[PDB]
Amino acid sequence: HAQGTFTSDYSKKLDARRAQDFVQWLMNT
Ligand SMILES: *C(=O)CC[C@H](NC(=O)CC[C@H](NC(=O)CCCCCCCCCCCCCCC)C(=O)O)C(=O)O
Repeated sequence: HAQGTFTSDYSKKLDARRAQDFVQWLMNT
């Protein structure tokens, strides 16, 4: 895999889009 959770920027586009709370994405769900 390549979650790209990181390079999701140089690959998809922007990363800080979720600001950073993304960490909660797979935690508070
Ligand atoms: C902008 O939104 C880009 C287009 C679109 N974006 C999204 O889907 C939003 C996030 C984006 N895509 C992902 O969700 C893909 C991430 C991989 C799936 C998650 C697996 C679990 C992650 C576990 C993290 C463990 C930490 C390891 C250390 C790095 C993105 O990835 O940013 C898009 O096309 O996806």
